[PDB]
Amino acid sequence: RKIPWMLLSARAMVQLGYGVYQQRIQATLSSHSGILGVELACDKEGTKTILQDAGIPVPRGTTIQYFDDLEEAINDVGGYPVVIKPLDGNHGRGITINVRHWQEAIAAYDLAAEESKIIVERYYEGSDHRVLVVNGKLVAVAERIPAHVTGDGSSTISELIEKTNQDPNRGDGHDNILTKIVVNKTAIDVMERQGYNLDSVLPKDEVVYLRATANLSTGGIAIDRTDDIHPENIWLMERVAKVIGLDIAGIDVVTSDISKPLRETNGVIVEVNAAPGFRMHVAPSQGLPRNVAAPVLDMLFPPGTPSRIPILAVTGTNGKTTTTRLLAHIYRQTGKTVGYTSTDAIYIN
Amino acid sequence: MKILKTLTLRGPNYWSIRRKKLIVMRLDLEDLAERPSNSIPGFYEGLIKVLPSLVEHFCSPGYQGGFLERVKEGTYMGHIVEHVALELQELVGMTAGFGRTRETSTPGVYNVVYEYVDEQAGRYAGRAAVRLCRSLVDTGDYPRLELEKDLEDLRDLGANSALGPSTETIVTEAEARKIPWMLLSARAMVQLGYGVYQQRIQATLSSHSGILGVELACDKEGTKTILQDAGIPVPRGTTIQYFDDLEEAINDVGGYPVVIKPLDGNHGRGITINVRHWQEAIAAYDLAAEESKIIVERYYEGSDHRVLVVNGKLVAVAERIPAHVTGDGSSTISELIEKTNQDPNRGDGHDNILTKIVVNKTAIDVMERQGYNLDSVLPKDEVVYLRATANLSTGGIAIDRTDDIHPENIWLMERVAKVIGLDIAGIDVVTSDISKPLRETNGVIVEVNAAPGFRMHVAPSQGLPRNVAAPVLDMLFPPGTPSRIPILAVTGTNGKTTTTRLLAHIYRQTGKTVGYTSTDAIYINEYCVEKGDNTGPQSAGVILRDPTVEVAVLETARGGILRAGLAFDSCDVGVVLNVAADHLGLGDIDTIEQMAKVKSVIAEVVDPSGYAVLNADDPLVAAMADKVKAKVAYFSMNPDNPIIQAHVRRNGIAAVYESGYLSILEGSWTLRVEQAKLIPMTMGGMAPFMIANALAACLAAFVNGLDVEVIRQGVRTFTTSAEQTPGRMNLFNLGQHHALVDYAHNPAGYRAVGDFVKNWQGQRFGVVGGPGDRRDSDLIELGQIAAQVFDRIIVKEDDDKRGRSEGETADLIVKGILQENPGASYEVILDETIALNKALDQVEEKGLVVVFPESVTRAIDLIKVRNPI
Amino acid sequence: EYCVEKGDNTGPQSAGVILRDPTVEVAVLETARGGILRAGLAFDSCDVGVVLNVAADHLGLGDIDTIEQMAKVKSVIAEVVDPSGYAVLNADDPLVAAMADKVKAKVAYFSMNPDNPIIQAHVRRNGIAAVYESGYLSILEGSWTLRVEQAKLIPMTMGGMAPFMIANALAACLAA
Amino acid sequence: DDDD
Amino acid sequence: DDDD
Amino acid sequence: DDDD
Ligand SMILES: Nc1ncnc2c1ncn2[C@@H]1O[C@H](COP(=O)(O)OP(=O)(O)OP(=O)(O)O)[C@@H](O)[C@H]1O
Ligand SMILES: Nc1ncnc2c1ncn2[C@@H]1O[C@H](COP(=O)(O)OP(=O)(O)OP(=O)(O)O)[C@@H](O)[C@H]1O
Ligand SMILES: Nc1ncnc2c1ncn2[C@@H]1O[C@H](COP(=O)(O)OP(=O)(O)OP(=O)(O)O)[C@@H](O)[C@H]1O
Ligand SMILES: Nc1ncnc2c1ncn2[C@@H]1O[C@H](COP(=O)(O)OP(=O)(O)OP(=O)(O)O)[C@@H](O)[C@H]1O
Ligand SMILES: [Mg+2]
Ligand SMILES: [Mg+2]
Ligand SMILES: [Mg+2]
Ligand SMILES: [Mg+2]
Ligand SMILES: [Mg+2]
Ligand SMILES: [Mg+2]
Ligand SMILES: [Mg+2]
Ligand SMILES: [Zn+2]
Repeated sequence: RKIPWMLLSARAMVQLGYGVYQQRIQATLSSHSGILGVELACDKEGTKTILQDAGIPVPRGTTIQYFDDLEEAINDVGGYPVVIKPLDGNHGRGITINVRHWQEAIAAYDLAAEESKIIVERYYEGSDHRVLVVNGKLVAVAERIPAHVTGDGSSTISELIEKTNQDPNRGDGHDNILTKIVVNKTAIDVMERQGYNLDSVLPKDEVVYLRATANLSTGGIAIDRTDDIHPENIWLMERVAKVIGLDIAGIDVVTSDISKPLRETNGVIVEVNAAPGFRMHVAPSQGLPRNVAAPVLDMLFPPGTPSRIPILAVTGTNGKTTTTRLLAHIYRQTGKTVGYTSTDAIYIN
Repeated sequence: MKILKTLTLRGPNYWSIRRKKLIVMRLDLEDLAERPSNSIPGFYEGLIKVLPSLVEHFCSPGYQGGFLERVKEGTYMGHIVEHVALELQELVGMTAGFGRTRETSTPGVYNVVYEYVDEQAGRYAGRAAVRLCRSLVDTGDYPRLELEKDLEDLRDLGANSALGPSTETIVTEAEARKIPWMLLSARAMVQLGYGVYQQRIQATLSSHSGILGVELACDKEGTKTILQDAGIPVPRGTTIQYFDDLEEAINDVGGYPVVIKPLDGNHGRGITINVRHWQEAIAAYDLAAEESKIIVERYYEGSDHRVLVVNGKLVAVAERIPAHVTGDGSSTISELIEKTNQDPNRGDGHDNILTKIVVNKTAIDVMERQGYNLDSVLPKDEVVYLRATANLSTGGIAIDRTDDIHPENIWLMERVAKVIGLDIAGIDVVTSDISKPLRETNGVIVEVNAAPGFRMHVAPSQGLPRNVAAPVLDMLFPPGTPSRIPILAVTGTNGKTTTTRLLAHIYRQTGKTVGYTSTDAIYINEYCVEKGDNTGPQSAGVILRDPTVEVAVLETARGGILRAGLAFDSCDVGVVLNVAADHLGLGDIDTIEQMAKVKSVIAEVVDPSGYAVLNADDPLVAAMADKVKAKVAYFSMNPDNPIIQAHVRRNGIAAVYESGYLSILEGSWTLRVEQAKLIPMTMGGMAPFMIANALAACLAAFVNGLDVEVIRQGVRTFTTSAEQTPGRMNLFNLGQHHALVDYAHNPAGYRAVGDFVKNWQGQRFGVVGGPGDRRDSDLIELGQIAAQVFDRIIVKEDDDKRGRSEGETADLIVKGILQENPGASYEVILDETIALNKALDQVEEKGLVVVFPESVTRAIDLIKVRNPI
Repeated sequence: EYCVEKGDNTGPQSAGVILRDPTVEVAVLETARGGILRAGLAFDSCDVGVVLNVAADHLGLGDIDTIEQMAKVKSVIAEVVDPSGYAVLNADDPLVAAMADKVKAKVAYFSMNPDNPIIQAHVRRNGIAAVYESGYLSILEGSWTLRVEQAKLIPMTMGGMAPFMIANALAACLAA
Repeated sequence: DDDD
Repeated sequence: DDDD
Repeated sequence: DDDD
């Protein structure tokens, strides 16, 4: 689009445009991102309160200050299919997704208990969808699925992992579309809960997950679903971004069918994210790539506006300084701020 | 004395339009109702000695000796606890003076109404007033310690809810400019304005403060780098990762007069300002070393100045000086501190201009460096500092220097704020003379601060106070722009929901986002937000806080007004449709004249630039015109109504039904909108009550500026079909027979439906419904109505609920219907589901049957058994 | 700064030259009793009406014999100010301050004495006033004080030694 | 609305 | 941490 | 802490 850019000396920032038309970015945050919106979005309890007061569907759940009160908390939620999270963040760690028994709840507690002080949310069924909203308007939707293998013939899990980890689209990271599946103690733990281990042969079309959550960096996949989203769901997502106060936002939605209204599929909005990444939308494993940046530059530099200021460059063997001062004096008579440089000094007005 | 019920009102209400903050207590004088003060030995002296301050209260006589005189006279206790609740709040500094009493229910139960400042403190004072008064009508006194502990609880309750001073400053100016404000449920935020024009603040940060600017400003090394690359003067200096490298660092700076700071922040702590020797540098290091990892900056001479910039423009400048004493005669330092710490302008904090000077080990340490201690006598005019840095909270001073700043220095400060990227910013400058350019005095810019405080500028110790908030509100709400969205409030006994949906439909034809609330749900542009009875102030707040809404249309019920007041303070259009005797006896409203005072609240909150829309065919509603401060418009079903004629002759606006048309009379001109027969909500022109609602909606849209063509489009396409408005005129065509499902409650709805039936262009008129057992003794009246309309009247009132006994309700209907007209085949059948509404072929071809079911959900499921078209 | 006509140009015939002029954006008109008594005002309503003082000059002319009558002639300006506008009154003048009860418009006051009871009662109700205080010409708006300038630095005032020039400067600043 |  |  |  012919917009000039520069790196700045501090905090890894980038400047776009010249003079009075300049904008700044830092990764996925910009000069239009407010602090109150960004801080509210990082407060999980604050975010939930604000959204449910607006009539937006969110998970049912409570808080415990690390007391052994789970046996009671489960009663407010309505039963054992619950989710236990650390009471603060430390990346995507310390989370148990589907507790069904008391003993499981205890184990989940001890792990959640490692972080600073929701613990028992109701568990909802469905897939994990990421929705990207840029200026109060929807840009992209992607469905995310965790690393897995399936009953692709009567083979064992260890054989299936080696079979699919040879795919030419997998390797390293940001080098290719997908990464490698790695078996570690956490893959074993996820499989044990499903009744499987590495030497087991899967039934035709059985799916076994090797990870608790979806992420392209851990070997999962992302499917473009941008054109399959229902008009009412589009309206709701845009309203969520405006209620929180974010310009660029990622919204985490759990639903069984993105093509039906969330009230009919009993879906919920799980989280709002300031400064979301773009990889799953610009490099999906299935579907068509989307130009995510174009809507960002359109809000920073709206159509019809300049990104540059006039530049008058003067050269030659003799007479440059005199010509430069006169020309700056003439532009100054129009009432504008004129900056100039010469061999004597740098001046502004 | 027992408290039966407590209500907290927050907005214009029944008791007062202006007194928005009220507590209504329902008090049961189990005792005392029969003992009017003089029948309670000792209840005069005990009251005045416990609360000697109950003197200034005038009560009803109008002068300073007014109350108390009334205690000597036979005044009942319910009027006394009211003057105690107000006084207990006054004793702790919360000012409240309004209050009233009324007797209700059975004798002895009173409504005690009083003003509050803080909500929890208000309720507390009420309960405390009852305990104090009860002990004094039992014994002759009240323990002093039981009064002091209650006053202590009120002081804490009113402290915990306080806004900080920077928010108080913005809020006060916002009120002066008529900008509405609300507290939000999260992170101590405040919302300013409504709908699409809302802004948010948190102390000194706002909706326009960017994150990159705020984070850069908190990074001292990042800030310094960015500014020196722009040609802005900053201190010379370096960094050490807590190695004993000071002996070398001092060489890059250029000599020993250096400053050693902790390498990170922990408030204003761990800083040595003027190091001159190596041993001092070592001590400074060990202290700086306590925090996380500039250490050796050059030290510059001058005073500490604070500059406030708000939108790339300078607002205020103040000079700050640390706590000190001087050689004010040949006295010692300890004597001088006691002399000046007695100044009437010093004490506590945010209570007065200055605070107290405190001698502590840190004052001693600062004095030792100057060669002094507490017993030393100062030379004339010598100044000794007791603190290393300036701060009003530690006993320093602030001097306004706003008009003394040089034009070049003004330019530089504004450039600094823009380079960093802050809207509201404080800049810390060290200079010997703010009236000369910084390059000539060799001054520097030391720091930039996001979210600066305002105390030193709004309450300086020397010079003139500045209105700092005004420049903040000007950037958030630029001159010429609105802070509010249009509000159309609809009330009256019957017809509110229908009028509300039509009016919202008309505004929607302009392409705007329209939000509305009704008794069925909360909607925005045809999407449902919440379901259920959503009238009342809690729902109104959902629409007003919504960032996408451009127009708000709100139906307003008496339940919400009587329980908690109105949610919006003022509106553009207030529509009052009718006053009728429904809901009497509830909420302490027993008469029709009282019900009219509840409905008039809407008319009285319309902004003077707006309109009240009144029904000229209703004697209680038309009369409200003399209370209204706003313009008045009228509607009627009779063009010859004398009110309408007198009004248009003075160039007013009215809407009338004439010649088959709905039209607007504006001065001498008549504007026809449409024909009644062509507007689908009106049943072919045969339902007068639907015409009246259409007139009210058209007039409200017109007086608020919509064009006539827009109004025509809206009425022509509006529907009230089955499954959109269940129970509200659902007419079904079922073979050579029609039947109507509706849901009348008070008798006016039985009459309104009966008029539709009278106009039915067919054969027999039958009725297959009636009232439940929740009604007052109006069964005969309802029976009399049916007898005047229908020729097939079958009595059904022995239903599934049977709230009272069995079939007596049906027998009372029979007495009524046979009194008025014993000629309509008056069968009593009682089975309303498989008989009354099933044998419909008893009705002649194309006759009409009207259903007034207990439940419309069943009635519309049952009517369908005949296969409707 | 260009002269259109010379001579005594007060009165409704001159006001009409300015109001009919296609280039004028702001009109400032001095209004005399001669013009009002002879033919009425030229404009019907205005945004700001300033009344500086009432004194016993021109008595016996135009059938106005008393000071109470002269006050009724001057009050015509205050009474034609549009309700959305302002009347600017002299709080140090007993006949002028009294006009405030006829005015349908908002009222602002000016004085040479900051302690004038009228000014104090008025700012306590969040009104606007201009006063001379501490060597400064300043505006009192509610609880805030706005200083405009020092009397000694304003050339029309003879070094601060001409009180009548200060009073005129206050009236012009408040109207603006 | 005037006072007690 | 809010009135700097 | 910047590509959420
Ligand atoms: N109540 C719930 N019911 C069903 N699934 C849930 C529920 N809550 C969270 N999840 C799922 O579990 C995962 C947990 O995401 P979470 O909200 O806790 O953010 P996080 O784990 O702290 O950080 P990260 O996104 O990087 O993993 C998501 O993939 C989400 O789909
Ligand atoms: N065409 C010319 N225009 C102006 N000055 C000229 C010209 N030719 C020769 N001169 C002479 O040489 C001097 C050049 O000064 P000037 O500053 O204007 O040129 P300059 O390009 O800025 O030199 P520098 O490279 O040091 O900046 C003048 O003072 C003048 O005496
Ligand atoms: N190089 C310097 N030369 C002279 N004085 C300085 C220098 N640097 C800082 N000061 C002064 O010392 C004080 C230290 O302020 P500082 O920049 O370190 O913010 P802070 O102490 O961390 O937080 P706070 O403002 O709340 O005290 C200021 O009052 C400033 O006037
Ligand atoms: N003036 C009127 N306008 C409309 N309906 C009326 C009127 N008078 C009586 N009725 C009858 O009573 C019913 C009132 O329904 P409606 O919902 O419109 O009033 P409402 O005020 O919303 O009642 P609610 O307090 O339950 O909300 C109508 O279906 C109709 O049969
Ligand atoms: Mg997430
Ligand atoms: Mg050269
Ligand atoms: Mg040169
Ligand atoms: Mg009373
Ligand atoms: Mg500082
Ligand atoms: Mg009702
Ligand atoms: Mg209703
Ligand atoms: Zn009283």
